[PDB]
Amino acid sequence: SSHHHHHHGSIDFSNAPKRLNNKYPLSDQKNEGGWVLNKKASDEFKGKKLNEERWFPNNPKWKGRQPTFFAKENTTFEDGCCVMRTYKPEAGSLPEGYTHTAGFLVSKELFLYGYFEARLRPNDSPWVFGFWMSNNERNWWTEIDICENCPGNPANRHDLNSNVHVFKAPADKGDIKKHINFPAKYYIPFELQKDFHVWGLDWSKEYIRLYIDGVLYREIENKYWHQPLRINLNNESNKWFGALPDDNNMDSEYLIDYVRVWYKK
Ligand SMILES: [Ca+2]
Repeated sequence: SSHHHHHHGSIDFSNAPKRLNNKYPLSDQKNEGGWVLNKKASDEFKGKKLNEERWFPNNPKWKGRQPTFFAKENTTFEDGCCVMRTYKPEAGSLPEGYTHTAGFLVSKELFLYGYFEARLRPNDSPWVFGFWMSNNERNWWTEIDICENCPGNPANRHDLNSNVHVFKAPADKGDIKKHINFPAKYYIPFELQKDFHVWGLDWSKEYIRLYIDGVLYREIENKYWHQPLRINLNNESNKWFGALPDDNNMDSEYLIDYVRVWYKK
């Protein structure tokens, strides 16, 4: 697989949609899609505390990819953002194989189709930042990686990654016995970590459509992704991105301004 090197194309932002309102998707500000805001699941992240009726404060099903262990204390709320930090606790404090901590939130709600959007300021540190959706339930396990990137590794500053996975699917839902995925990366003309950007997903029975700052950059025929999914926000380690801890570069912040969810009227 060539996706460590291959930019399929570049993404042009000269005609990118202007922000007109905070009521509809950035890629559809005039609401041609007939969207309705999901007020249960959407979060503007105001205040100083997690809404723990809406979110789990860590990941109950995954401790983390070594060497980074998900912890509740790494996620705080400041100036209208969820803020995720990375720490190195004292030696011996974490379970075997783990040396650093990162934050993780999982939605208590499950979703099937709709528009999903998050405004994100990446951490400038060698941890992947993630806004993605997944579910592992009754031997059906699928995942949509709206945003899985690590510009905090300077070699990756101009990459925009995307992927979708089927880890397993029963006979009547795709019949997948071996993990399959479909990664694709694109060139972006700015360094991803410098500013907030808006990731969008228009997920329908027919297509997965992915948007960056309102610009469509990938379309996927929706063959397999018909399973309800939870929303995940987190930092993690991943050797593939060169996303391994750096004790001299771990003081950055992953900022989530909002998560917005819409359904069809
Ligand atoms: Ca906010």
